Amino acid sequence: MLKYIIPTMMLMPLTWLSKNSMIWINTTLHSLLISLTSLLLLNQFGDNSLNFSLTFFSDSLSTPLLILTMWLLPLMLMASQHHLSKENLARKKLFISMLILLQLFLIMTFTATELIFFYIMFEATLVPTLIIITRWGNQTERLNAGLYFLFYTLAGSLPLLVALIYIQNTMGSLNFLILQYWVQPMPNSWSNTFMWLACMMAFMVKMPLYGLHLWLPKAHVEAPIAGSMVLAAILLKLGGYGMMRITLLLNPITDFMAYPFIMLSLWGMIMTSSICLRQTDLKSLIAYSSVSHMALVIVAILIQTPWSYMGATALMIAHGLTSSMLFCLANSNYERVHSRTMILARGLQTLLPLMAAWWLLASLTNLALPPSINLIGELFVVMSTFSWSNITIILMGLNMVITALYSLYMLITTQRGKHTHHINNILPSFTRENALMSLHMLPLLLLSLNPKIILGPLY
Amino acid sequence: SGYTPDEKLRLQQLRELRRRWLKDQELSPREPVLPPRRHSIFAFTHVLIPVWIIHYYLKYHVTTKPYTIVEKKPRIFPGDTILETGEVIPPMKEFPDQH
Amino acid sequence: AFLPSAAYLTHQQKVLQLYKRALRHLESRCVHRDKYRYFACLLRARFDEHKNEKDMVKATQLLREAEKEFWHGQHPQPYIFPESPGGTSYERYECYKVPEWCLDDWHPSEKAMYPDYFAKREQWKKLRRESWEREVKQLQEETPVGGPRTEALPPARKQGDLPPLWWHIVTRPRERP
Amino acid sequence: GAHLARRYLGDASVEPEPLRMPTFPPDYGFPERKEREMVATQQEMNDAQLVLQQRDYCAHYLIRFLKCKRDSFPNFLACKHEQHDWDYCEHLDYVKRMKEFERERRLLQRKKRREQREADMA
Amino acid sequence: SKMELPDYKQWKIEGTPLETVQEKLAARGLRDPWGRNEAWRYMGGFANNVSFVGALLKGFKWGFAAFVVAVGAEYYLES
Amino acid sequence: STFVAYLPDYRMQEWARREAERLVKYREAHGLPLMESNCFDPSKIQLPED
Amino acid sequence: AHIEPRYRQFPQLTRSQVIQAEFFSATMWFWILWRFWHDSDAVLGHFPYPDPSQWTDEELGIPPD
Amino acid sequence: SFPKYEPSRLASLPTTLDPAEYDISSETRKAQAERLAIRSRLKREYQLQYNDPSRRGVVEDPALIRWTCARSANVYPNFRPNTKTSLLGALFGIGPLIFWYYVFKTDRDRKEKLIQEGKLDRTFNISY
Amino acid sequence: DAPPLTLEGIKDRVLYVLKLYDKIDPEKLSVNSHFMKDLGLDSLDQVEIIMAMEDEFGFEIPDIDAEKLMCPQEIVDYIADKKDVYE
Amino acid sequence: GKSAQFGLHPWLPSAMEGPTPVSALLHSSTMVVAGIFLLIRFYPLTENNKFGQSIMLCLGAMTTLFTAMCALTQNDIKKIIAFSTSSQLGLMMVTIGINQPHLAFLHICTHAFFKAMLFMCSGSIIHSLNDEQDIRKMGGLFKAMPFTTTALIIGSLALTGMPFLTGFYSKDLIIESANTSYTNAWALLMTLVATSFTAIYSTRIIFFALLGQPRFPTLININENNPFLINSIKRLLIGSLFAGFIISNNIPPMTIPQMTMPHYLKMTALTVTILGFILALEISNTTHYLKFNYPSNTFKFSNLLGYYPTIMHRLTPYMNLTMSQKSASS
Amino acid sequence: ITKDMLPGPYPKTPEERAAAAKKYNMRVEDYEPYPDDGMGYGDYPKLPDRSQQERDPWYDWDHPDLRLNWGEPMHWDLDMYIRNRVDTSPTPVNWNLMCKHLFGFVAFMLFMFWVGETYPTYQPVGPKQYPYNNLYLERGGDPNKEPEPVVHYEI
Amino acid sequence: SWDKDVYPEPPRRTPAPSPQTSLPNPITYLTKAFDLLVDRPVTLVREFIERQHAKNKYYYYHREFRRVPDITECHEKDVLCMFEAEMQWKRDYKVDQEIVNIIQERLKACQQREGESHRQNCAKELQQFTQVVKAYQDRYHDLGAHYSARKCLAKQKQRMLAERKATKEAA
Ligand SMILES: CCCCCCCCCCCCCCCCCC(=O)OC[C@H](COP(=O)([O-])OCC[N+](C)(C)C)OC(=O)CCCCCCCCCCCCCCCCC
Ligand SMILES: CCCCCCCCCCCCCCCCCC(=O)OC[C@H](COP(=O)([O-])OCC[N+](C)(C)C)OC(=O)CCCCCCCCCCCCCCCCC
Ligand SMILES: *C(=O)CCCCCCCCCCCCC
Repeated sequence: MLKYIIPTMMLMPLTWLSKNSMIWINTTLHSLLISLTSLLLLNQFGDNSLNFSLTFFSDSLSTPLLILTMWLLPLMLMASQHHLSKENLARKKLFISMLILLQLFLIMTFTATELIFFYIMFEATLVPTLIIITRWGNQTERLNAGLYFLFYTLAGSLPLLVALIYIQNTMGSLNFLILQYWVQPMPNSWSNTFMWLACMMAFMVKMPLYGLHLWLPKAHVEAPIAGSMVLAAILLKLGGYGMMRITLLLNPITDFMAYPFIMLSLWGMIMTSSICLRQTDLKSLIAYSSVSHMALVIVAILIQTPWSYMGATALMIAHGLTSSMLFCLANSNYERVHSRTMILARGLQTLLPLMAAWWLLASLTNLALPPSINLIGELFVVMSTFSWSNITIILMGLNMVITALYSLYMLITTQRGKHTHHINNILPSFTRENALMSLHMLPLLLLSLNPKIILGPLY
Repeated sequence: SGYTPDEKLRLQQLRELRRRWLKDQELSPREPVLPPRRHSIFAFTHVLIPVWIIHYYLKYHVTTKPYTIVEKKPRIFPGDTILETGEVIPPMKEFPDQH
Repeated sequence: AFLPSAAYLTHQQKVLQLYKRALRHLESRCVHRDKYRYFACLLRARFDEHKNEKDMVKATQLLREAEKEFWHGQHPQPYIFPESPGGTSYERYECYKVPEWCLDDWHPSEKAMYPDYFAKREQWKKLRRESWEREVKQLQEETPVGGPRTEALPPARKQGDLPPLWWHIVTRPRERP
Repeated sequence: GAHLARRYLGDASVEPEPLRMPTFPPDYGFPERKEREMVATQQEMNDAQLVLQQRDYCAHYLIRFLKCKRDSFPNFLACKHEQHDWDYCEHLDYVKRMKEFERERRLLQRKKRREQREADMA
Repeated sequence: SKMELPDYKQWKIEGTPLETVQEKLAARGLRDPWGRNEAWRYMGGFANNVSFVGALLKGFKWGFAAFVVAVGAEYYLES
Repeated sequence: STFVAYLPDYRMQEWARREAERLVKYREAHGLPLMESNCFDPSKIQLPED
Repeated sequence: AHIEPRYRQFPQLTRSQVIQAEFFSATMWFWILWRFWHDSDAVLGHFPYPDPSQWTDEELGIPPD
Repeated sequence: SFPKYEPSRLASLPTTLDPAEYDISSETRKAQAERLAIRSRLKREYQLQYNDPSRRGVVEDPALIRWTCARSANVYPNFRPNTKTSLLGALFGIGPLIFWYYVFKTDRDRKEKLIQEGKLDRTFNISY
Repeated sequence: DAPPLTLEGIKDRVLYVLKLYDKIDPEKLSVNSHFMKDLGLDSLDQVEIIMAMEDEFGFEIPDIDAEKLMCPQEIVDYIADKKDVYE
Repeated sequence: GKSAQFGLHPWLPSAMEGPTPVSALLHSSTMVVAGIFLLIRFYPLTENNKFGQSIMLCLGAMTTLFTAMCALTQNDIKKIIAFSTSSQLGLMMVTIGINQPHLAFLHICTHAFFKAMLFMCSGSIIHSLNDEQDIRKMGGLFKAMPFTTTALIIGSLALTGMPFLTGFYSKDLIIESANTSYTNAWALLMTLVATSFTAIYSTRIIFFALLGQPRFPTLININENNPFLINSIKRLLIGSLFAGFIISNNIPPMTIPQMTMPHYLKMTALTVTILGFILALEISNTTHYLKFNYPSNTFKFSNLLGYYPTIMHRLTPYMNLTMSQKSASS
Repeated sequence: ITKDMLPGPYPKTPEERAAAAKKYNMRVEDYEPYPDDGMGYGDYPKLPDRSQQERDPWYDWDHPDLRLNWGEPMHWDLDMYIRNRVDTSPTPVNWNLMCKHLFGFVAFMLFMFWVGETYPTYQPVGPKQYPYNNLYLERGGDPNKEPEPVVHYEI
Repeated sequence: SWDKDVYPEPPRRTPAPSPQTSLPNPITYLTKAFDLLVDRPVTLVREFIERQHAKNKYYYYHREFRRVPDITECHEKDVLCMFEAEMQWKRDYKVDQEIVNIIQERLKACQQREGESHRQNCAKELQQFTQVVKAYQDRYHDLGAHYSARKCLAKQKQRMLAERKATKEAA
């Protein structure tokens, strides 16, 4: 994986040695070159993963996440290049350096063969997001957003690391190419129960699980939108990678223990859909929708069937793209009106038609319109959860009503109706904004034609 | 009730301004200033090219794949004759007629 | 009770509004013109027979009985005019009521497509922006202490001076754009 | 259509249940009874691709109607005689069906007269 | 822009059911001050409207004539 | 899009047809069953005592 | 040309719409009468309905008891 | 005589059938006059801040931001855990979880005891 | 559909509706003729006129504006403002 | 959910708020039959099953009776034809619920034609009266719009099931299969009452919209001479006159026809249609008297959409939003 | 916006109640808060809990699509009480009578449907007759097993 | 083309088109128009592309894997040979999945091509599909999303002990 890490660490001086007016152009161009270069990871076989070296490997699972990450960096760079025009040049380079370091830690996270390495850089990712959230926000509560985001996640994983070290004393190696053959069944005891809890709770917090989701809306209604997109789209996927790398070792005790987690996830996804039905802020509504989607992903990986794994990976990637572009929509609205209220700016279809079209496409892809990959993943998870038990479909069915009901309503009061009379600073569409929106939207439609590249490690 | 002279005079002036603006909403004859720049073309482009393309695709790319265009066999009635074999289905027994 | 100018509805106004609503419901009840005319004349004769009653409390109680029978004998679906609220075409054409300041956002390559209109628009805007200080001078001395007591806007008291706060009430576009 | 009132408001014993009938022996009072006849042999009846709902006992008129429809294109209205013959055969089958209903009803009513005679003397 | 309006004396309430309505108010001692407003709907081509059976059998004469002509044509055709 | 459209036989999926297209062609010509309930050889396993 | 609107009077009627409407009504009634004379079956009946009470016992094969 | 239209949560009394309109006490018109004065002050302020040619921006209503701050940020600081709040939280927080847990649990034991004994029909179920 | 109307068209219409009213004599009416002062009708006759105009133009006038316009010229002004004449 | 039956009906009358051709296509002829098309698509599974057949037959009869009852006394023309097409959807699920697939498919093919043509005729009438859609202001349009008069009369006759029309080739077969089978007697009774109610509301549309004395304002802008509207109504009139006969001729025989039945079970459709016509003629003649009848609970229950958009569209959103906010969000 | 513009805690005395009433710019007596039952409402004014369709539609509102003015202390549930949501319009019929009529109608004809299920209608006919042992082979049965030969007899 | 054993289809029997009435049908005329206007240029461009194909004709080969010792002869916790055993097991898993896919294709083709009487003439395809479905359910079902050759071998062992217990308890 040295053919992508070295470009990132070599682009680091490029954003440090660039001129006073060509930082954005050079960084965007070279990040797009890295994004094209990243397509070589798809040399996948039906039996063996592409094991690059001793400490780097990438199966069919992590490759779409890597492609999403280093396609996501230029979108973040375009989405965060407006409000930082008055910011000092050294701090502009600091922000771009923070984004570059976050990408580097993310790509090193998904390809770490050893689980200790994966943990170490999986919360080396914690420093840049905390710095960006606390420094480049726009409200007072960002200070509180630096606490609840941090002291949740670490409190889930400082047990977990100990458990990982215990496996290093039990199996003798935490390598994932070894542990697929050296894995032993887990007996039923209180010690194995607490080992399962310690190995589960960190990524349960990082999804987030319902009850532990309080850090997600408080860290999204105030972030700079580069931070909002990286948090919603790719930073929540570390929990999914933790599931699909850890659940091999936790069999068969997971089957008769994950009942309250599934109950909490299902009823909390119902609750968060209902909370989306009665929200006043765009950012909080999108964050609670993300909570519902990650609760669905939690159920999908907890029932551990192959169809569920396909649906979980597809839903993860599709939800990441959709939530990132929804946050782009909300950022455009907050840029134009300087507020986050939903009822303030209404009837923008009368003034902005192309943003209305992007709103319509975002809302259609949010409620899993076929044949998009969101519908593919959601349908596969629906069938897998029906295979787990029958009555679950009832607990799905209401949600599939509610996940439509707000998804259009959040559109309608922002786009349809009589426009607000005392608002007159609604500028037309900047080409940068619509270029970013199309760069978000076109891959999401394109992946529907060829879904087999994002269908998990067992397609 | 009626109109106070203050409010009546106010609405009179407002109606004067409204009539003025709606008079000025008309456009002069020269606007808009546009910048400067077959009978059977529909039945050939929109029909015949799709027929040729879809027939090429169906003949040399879909029929080569097995079990793609699966067609129901035609019904066989007494007194018919198969062209590809020549064997005749033998005649059906006489009807025990009632009418 | 809720009015732009008044704070209390006089009993005469309430009687007139009852007459209007009850006769509209009567027209919505019997469709044909002859029956509507006959029953409208009957209702007008009833209100005329109870017109000569100068007692405030007696007209108060008669109004209360009248409202009670009117709500007791009203049609479930009264006829509503197509432009009235609750009608079939209420705020239907409002999707084309684009305000004028969107013409501020036009590209200069299209602002030369209609030169006379845009010149007229800029001179109208100049007229408005020089009249703004005059009209706020008009309100700043005519308004009573502690803000206005009623929402009725004053007229223009001087020749040549524009009406005060004239812009956003006169600027609303045509109902068929 | 008085059988519904004779069954529900009256007595349900007189009208037999159409779900399970006839339950009486078929040779009861019918010596040398001859069964119905099928004209089309099963292979020649099956190769015409005829649906199972229409696989009646006299489908020769039906298959001749299908042949007439299949070889008279485009003059679709040239095979009403075969349709009339098929309608006649289906009508005759329906006469057989209400004859079976009347036979069952009269036989069971004869059983009622029999048990009434048992009540009279036995 | 400018349309001509008809004479306002040619709108009379006589010959209409509004005349019977005014008869009813004259029987009960009232006046019908809005009969002239609705008088125009009850005269001219707007009046004399056919009934339901007359609405159903519109054009029955031509249809029956064509039917008897066609049945005579087929009667001669079969011969 | 051009790269992922002409990607060389992802996970040998098309290959998974072709060998299978051979395999049944073997066992439909020799009377063998299509697939067996035993994934491995049932004679090469030491069954534990009961 | 376009019909100018008329104030509280009968609107102008072009001969074309009246001719086409009478034509369609004529073909409607002609088709109804022709189909009723030719077929005369689905509106009135196709086959006679035999009564259940006119059957004898030797058709039903009931021995007397 | 006449049906008494009862008040309801989903069917309020009309503005015309309410006796409160038709009382002739003096504080009624005094309150209506002071409400009209408040509304006139607010409307005058909105029209002066809204018809300005110089202003290009959102008229910042304090009521909107006040309501959005009172909806979320002002729930915990004025919350005191008493019998009613704790009872409602325990009723709506752990009740449905326990109900769904028990329903899905007994469904799981029924399905498992059906499938180990071979009674569950799994003839064609090969995709899971 | 729905041709625009000039001020003289609605003026002809309003004088036509006034002339078709039995209480109005067809000679003494004008644009500025007050209903209570020039002609001396009642409030009920004013609401009758308002209903006649509402039914004639096919749209609803609010009750406050129904009672505020007190001359035929005020009716013409309100109708011409609501339909936005002279475009 | 798709054909707007009982439980989930009121979106079909609610969806008349859009443009007239949008209604005339989607919620009159094409999109609403997708659920019925799915039902007749899966006929080999519903053939051998009795529970689903019984419950879907009862749901269809419930839907057609309630929607016809609501259509009896409504005052909006587009709402009337919306309830008409929902009653037709209930009738089509009734006849697929009695194991007769191709009759229901033929009814779909005929119903698209004639219901679409009624919708565009009503839309032409609406546009000619300046966007006014109340049946209590139209009428006297027999000689005003003779082309749409003829088309609307033919369409109402075809909707009622008059002999040798396009509705005759499907609805009469449907009702003769419904009479002579092992059905529920209550479902058959509500099918006949629904047929009578279709006759009643169709002749109500004819009487209140095409006959009588005019009720619209005096600005007469009557015009229908545009060639597009004339050509379209002529095309669908030719379709609703002869395409039903063509389709009923050219469909292959895939079901056993039933034609041996008594006379009182064969004259049923025409007699019930004529009885409904006579009863609504009595109502229309009695409405002309200069009297006043105080409405009972029947008119309130009928004109207010069975109170279903007044009770189920007020309590369930209140409960859902109070559960979402007071119990969950707060 | 400052520390006394955002809503604060519950006002107890008349003086702080008047300060809160002039904070929302309404009447002092008409400003009355929710009871302090521990649900964290605060000093927000309690509206009389009516919908927004009941507002005057002809009045020149500041926001016409919402019928809401500027500076008004709005409802605690403005999002719930929009025109596009739950409506509290005064119905011409009683609500309890509406519920009773709907429940009685639905229950009555559901009971009648089940009664008709108990006692169905039919035709005076016999069973349908099918040849070849009621089409044993055409039903999908195996040919290696010979069925019981059942014949259908004429009458 | 394709092999005719793996996708078997019965020979076609098309009856003779003989007109009964004197009215001609447009199907023959439109078939002639299709053969003239459409089929001829399609065949011309097809002979063009195949003639350009004939100049450069190189071959590609089907990859074949030799048989490797399976999971039964693997020493425990010695990854260097159970890796190969798992590799072979995954390849056989994909092959068996495609085998059930091709049997499903056969069943669907039979049911479509047999018309309205498919319930009797596709008995052989139904028996083959049921046998292959039972084989797949015994071989691979209920393994979980983390399937491995050890889990499949343990499931096979448990099934063998169940069968031996059923034999011994009913001997
Ligand atoms: C987000 C906040 C909550 C986080 C919750 C995280 C999960 C909860 C449980 C975590 C326990 C700590 C890690 C244990 C890892 C054990 C691995 C293992 O193999 O154990 C077997 C060993 C078994 O002992 P052994 O292996 O030494 O013995 C040899 C084996 N036998 C038993 C056969 C002789 O388990 C233990 O030793 C004890 C495990 C339980 C530990 C209980 C104390 C900690 C309680 C939870 C505290 C969580 C943080 C709270 C504060 C958060 C911040 C405010
Ligand atoms: C991937 C994970 C991270 C996500 C973010 C990724 C960021 C980087 C993105 C890089 C670029 C995009 C890469 C993915 C591209 C996917 C698309 C692709 O190439 O697919 C290959 C596939 C390849 O097809 P195939 O797989 O069938 O081909 C087999 C391969 N060969 C040819 C070698 C045998 O392309 C297509 O399927 C194209 C089909 C033809 C084109 C479309 C024709 C129809 C168009 C619509 C007509 C109207 C229909 C009706 C509409 C009604 C209204 C809605
Ligand atoms: C005997 O009369 C049985 C007839 C069939 C069952 C009853 C059907 C009743 C409804 C249809 C006929 C209505 C006659 C007025």
